[PDB]
Amino acid sequence: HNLHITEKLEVLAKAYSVQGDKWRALGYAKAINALKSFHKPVTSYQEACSIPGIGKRMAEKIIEILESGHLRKLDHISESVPVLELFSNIWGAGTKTAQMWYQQGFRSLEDIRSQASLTTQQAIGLKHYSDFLERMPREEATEIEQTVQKAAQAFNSGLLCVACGSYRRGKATCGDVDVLITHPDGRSHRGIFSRLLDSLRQEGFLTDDLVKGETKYLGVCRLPGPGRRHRRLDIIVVPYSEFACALLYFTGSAHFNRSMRALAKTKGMSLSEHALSTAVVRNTHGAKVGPGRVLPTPTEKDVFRLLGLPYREPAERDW
DNA sequence: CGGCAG
DNA sequence: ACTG
DNA sequence: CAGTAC
DNA sequence: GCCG
Ligand SMILES: Cc1cn([C@H]2C[C@H](O)[C@@H](COP(=O)(O)OP(=O)(O)OP(=O)(O)O)O2)c(=O)[nH]c1=O
Ligand SMILES: [Ca+2]
Ligand SMILES: [Ca+2]
Ligand code: NA
Ligand code: NA
Repeated sequence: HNLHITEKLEVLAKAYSVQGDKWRALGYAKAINALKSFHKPVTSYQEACSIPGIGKRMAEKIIEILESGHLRKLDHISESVPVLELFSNIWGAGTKTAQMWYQQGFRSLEDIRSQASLTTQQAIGLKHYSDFLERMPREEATEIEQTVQKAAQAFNSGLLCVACGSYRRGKATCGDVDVLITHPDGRSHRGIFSRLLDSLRQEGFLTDDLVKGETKYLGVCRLPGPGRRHRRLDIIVVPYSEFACALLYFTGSAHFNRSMRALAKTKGMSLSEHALSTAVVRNTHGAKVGPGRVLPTPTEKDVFRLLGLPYREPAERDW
């Protein structure tokens, strides 16, 4: 659509993200998306200024791209950015870890493997560096969800297991599998992890653990047989009282969740993976000094409704 | 000025 | 929400 | 807590 | 980076 611009802008956006300038990177991100929501190639500097999320600086840069044919700033990106991206693509390693590794002289994953002090999570991330960067076919994601469900419904047939994330949004490929487990009885979800995970371990399905919380588990799995890659797996067990808000959170997308939660804030409300709250007292820094009333949200439609929004099917949330 | 989801 |  | 991830 |  406007790929003549976005391509060059995405490079600068990633340059900012890996370097730790999150908000400026966030600004570039929102502009990139907007430039993807336009239908007519931007033709004037004031045409860009008309686009939401595009300002004078961004408008000017896009003007430079049209007449000049390229963005000059792209040529002053630090030489460190490719290395910082390489390092930050290790699961468990962020900008702060990547910059420190660079300051310490590390420039390759061979350096990291041989010299860097890695956390347990990071050592698992490095081991699966190539696999965690690969997406998977929807069909494989189905096999993985079913594998978790059968293991869960074996020790309690009432458990409800739902694959969320990009899968539920109907995407052709999934970066990783996101499973939401609950129980309609309101109490039978408690303490299932210990046995659910052990069942999944004894089979060989679960290969590594990254996070093991009371409510969330994040780890690595590999389906049986030949030609299989290691895949990232997220499991969240929640009380039935929050099933709707959790399903909405875990279905996403991430930018959809952030926009909704921002809307709730304007309307004096707060939306979380746990509940949609009202009468939310907030302070100067847009900060919640006091919580309010949990609003009844038995279904996803209730959240949309309580927020004054038309219901959006999961596939309509892929922002 | 300062938030940008929780 | 987790981790250390 | 800071860092990281979802 | 944008925007109220
Ligand atoms: C990463 C992220 C996810 N989420 C929510 C919405 C996501 O759909 C859900 C799962 O996270 P992800 O699995 O990271 O996102 P995704 O499944 O939609 O895309 P992908 O195919 O690459 O896996 O968690 C947030 O609310 N905020 C975030 O920053
Ligand atoms: Ca996912
Ligand atoms: Ca995930
Ligand atoms: Na990382
Ligand atoms: Na070295």
